[PDB]
Amino acid sequence: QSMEVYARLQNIWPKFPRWLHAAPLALAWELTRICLHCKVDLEDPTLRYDPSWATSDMAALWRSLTQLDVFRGKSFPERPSAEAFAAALTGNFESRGNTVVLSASLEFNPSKTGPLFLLDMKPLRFDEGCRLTRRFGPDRFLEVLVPSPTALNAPSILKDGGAAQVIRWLTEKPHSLVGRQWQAFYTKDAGAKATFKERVHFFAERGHDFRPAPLRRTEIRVSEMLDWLLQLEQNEYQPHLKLFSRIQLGLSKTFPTVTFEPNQIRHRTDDILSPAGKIMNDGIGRMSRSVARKIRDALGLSDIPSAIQGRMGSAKGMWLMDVADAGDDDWIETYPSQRKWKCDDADALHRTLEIRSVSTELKPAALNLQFLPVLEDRAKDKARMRRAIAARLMNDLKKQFDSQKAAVERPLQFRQWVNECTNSRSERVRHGQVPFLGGLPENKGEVLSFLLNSGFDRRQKYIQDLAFDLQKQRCEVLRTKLNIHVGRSAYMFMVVDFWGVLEENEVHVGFSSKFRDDDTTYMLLTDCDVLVARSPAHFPSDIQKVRAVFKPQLHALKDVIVFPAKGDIPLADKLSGGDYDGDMAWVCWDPDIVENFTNADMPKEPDLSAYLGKDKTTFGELVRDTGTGAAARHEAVYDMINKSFQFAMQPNYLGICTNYKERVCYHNNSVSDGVALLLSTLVGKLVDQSKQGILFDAASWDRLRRERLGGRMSVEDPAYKGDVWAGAGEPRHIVDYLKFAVAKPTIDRELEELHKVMQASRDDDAAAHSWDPDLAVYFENFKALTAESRSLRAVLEALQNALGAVEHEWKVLMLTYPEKVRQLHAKWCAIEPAKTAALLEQPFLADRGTSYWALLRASTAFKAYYKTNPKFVWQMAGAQLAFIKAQMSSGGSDGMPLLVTPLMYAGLAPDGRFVKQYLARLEC
Repeated sequence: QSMEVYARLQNIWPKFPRWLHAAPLALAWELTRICLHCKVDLEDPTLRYDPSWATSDMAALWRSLTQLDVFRGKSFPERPSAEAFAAALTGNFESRGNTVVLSASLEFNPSKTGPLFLLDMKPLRFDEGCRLTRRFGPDRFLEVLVPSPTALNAPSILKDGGAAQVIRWLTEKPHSLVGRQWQAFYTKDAGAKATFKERVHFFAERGHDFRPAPLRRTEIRVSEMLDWLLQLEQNEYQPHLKLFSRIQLGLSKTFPTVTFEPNQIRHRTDDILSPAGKIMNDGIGRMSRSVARKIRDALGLSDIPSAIQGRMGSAKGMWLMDVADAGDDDWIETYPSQRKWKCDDADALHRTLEIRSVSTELKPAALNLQFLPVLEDRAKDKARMRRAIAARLMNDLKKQFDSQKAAVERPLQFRQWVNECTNSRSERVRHGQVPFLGGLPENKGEVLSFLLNSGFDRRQKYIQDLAFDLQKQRCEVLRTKLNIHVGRSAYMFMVVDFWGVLEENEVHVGFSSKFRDDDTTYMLLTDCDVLVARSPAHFPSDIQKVRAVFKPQLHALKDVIVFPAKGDIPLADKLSGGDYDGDMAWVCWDPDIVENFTNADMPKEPDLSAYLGKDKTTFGELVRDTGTGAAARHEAVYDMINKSFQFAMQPNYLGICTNYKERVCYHNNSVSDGVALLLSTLVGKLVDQSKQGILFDAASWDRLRRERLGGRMSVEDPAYKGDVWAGAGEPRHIVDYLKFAVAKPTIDRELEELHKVMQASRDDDAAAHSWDPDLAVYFENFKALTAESRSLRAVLEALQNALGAVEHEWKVLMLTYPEKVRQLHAKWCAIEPAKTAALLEQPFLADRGTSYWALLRASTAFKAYYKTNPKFVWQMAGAQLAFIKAQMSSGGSDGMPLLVTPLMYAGLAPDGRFVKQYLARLEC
């Protein structure tokens, strides 16, 4: 509708040749991927169809195929998972709760009658299912990441002609792909530098397989889908954009838990009201004890959660355990603030609890920098608070280094430390073992435990090396983000108190178990003040002090925080406009912080009405534009999609006014002047921009700053937006101080104290050397063999020349990193040898990686490139040096060699109880 665009927007999506029409979608999609990966044109027939395809494992279909030689080629692409692809033909797209996705990804192109957008079809991926995909079949949905067409900028034709035919292209008709008609329904914010994207959800309305009609695969429009989900005749009263936003409830990624009976769902008509006006339980309502037992059962938690975040048809938010239920019937209640459209809750998938997230066990959280200036403002003593905060930074940091340098002195304990600092557990479960990247584990802290399990020390330069990398990389996190750890703080779910036990400024926090703070332990909080705060805190009052009081009534509500239902304003609200619908709280009970805090009073949101303008046009006025009947209802849906998209794709000002605030407050060295309450208010209203259909745009933004602020022009980036310190004097600003003056120096200092220390080795005995005589014991033995040789001799010499060329390969390969590491591993694993040439290789062993040659390969590798390329041999052979180092450091009769298989090994962990008691005996 320009036209520039058209013709552009061609041919963005590839077509569908008659040889692929046979079905199914699975191979059709993955074959489309192969063809454009291999840059083969799909409009070359001379091709056919194979029934074996309907059965196999892509590599099977991918080895067809290829043959053909022009499919040689190449190989790849990334390829879908084992459980996924088989389900993509014969498992109907689903494993228990995890659906199979179709996901494409769009980035810009330049010219024309050229595309404009470049497709990237990711392979079939398992994700969790939502309600629509569960209802209509996961095969009928597509999600693409699309660049926003109002993100300036881009290549020039983009927005040279600002407009927006782009959006009209996405919404108006379908998009023909792999035989199907995909029609857009929802558009959301994305869940040197590249550009920002919009996630767009298409629903396949028809295609090559399809058949009518009300009252597989049937024909079925986006208009009927939403009519199912939303139930449209009973919801005309809604503003269409607000009804559009509600789509997000049917798309939310959730685990299905229980379907209730209509009686067992207790739809409350009123919210609990202020003693009085203000709802005191926004989004939160009780579930039964049994549903909570059930939710554990269903998902498999190691314990019943006291609270849950789900979805329940039209309902959304938090359910907590009713403590006053003792009994054995399942029930759940719902409240108005929960229920987001009028749902009759008829069919089963509107009656079923879909679980988003559970109450799980707290971890120490610390203090994000966003809260820093707020705290400084509400500090009693600002200097002492500065000194309070910085001190805690350096001590946790001292604490984690001294703990780690002491551990390193003793294998058992150095192993024990690594295990207490990360987790490959959820990765191990995944791949059935310790996933391995060439010759060594993927995760570094897994790499250490294996090389220590195999009997290595701080005699080995590589082991020293990795110990340093681990802690350094966790330092990096801290020097950028200022995630300043606070031993006495957690992130908790807010819950409200339905039983009237806590008073206006009283909260209840109990743990599900022993909370560790370094010195001391906790299992609840009583008779002590606590700071509560929802991220982000923008007002001085968005951080609130309250008294942590325990009530044994609520003993059973664990790992959450209970706010009162009493007084005028619910606490959740006081914390940056919160409510209880998933929102979590920064709960700090550190005395040194809390007691220097003094409460501020809730501001009044200033009159910003001339800039904030809700488009309240309803879904019923949109139908009335079509004249009556179901038809007028059918097109209204497409009116609304089309119009909601033009809104959805406007620039997210939320993030731009928040940036401006972070700059205007930093310069103005205030969070508590008048221009800060004006922005704080504004960024408040804009978090709801989506679901309120608010009109706030380039015009209003300029208009505002003209009339009420500075200061249109680029306000400066703050100093802490760099690495090293910019200006004149040791820093004044709290955040600059904390970054440049404290964190940087504290870290660099302690990084060095154990790079001192490496590095001291020379031959004092002590210290670290890549060289280890044990690790070349296969090499030397075979080198005098081979003296004395004949053609053995031929064996060794070509191995050594081979290895050379492989390390040469590493040199370049200095284009994805593990890929490179693998590419050149297989070239490493390719080095292959009357008489012992029958033995060493041992091809009754299925895979070259548990043979004796492999040792010799690696022990020889080591001597030649330990100089030199220590790394190169560890990333290829590391597990083969492990055999060696395990065999040789063993004497025999003082322990034999116990070989644990990958699964059994990934099933074992270091035994803290044993390490504590076994040192207790070594230090007699």
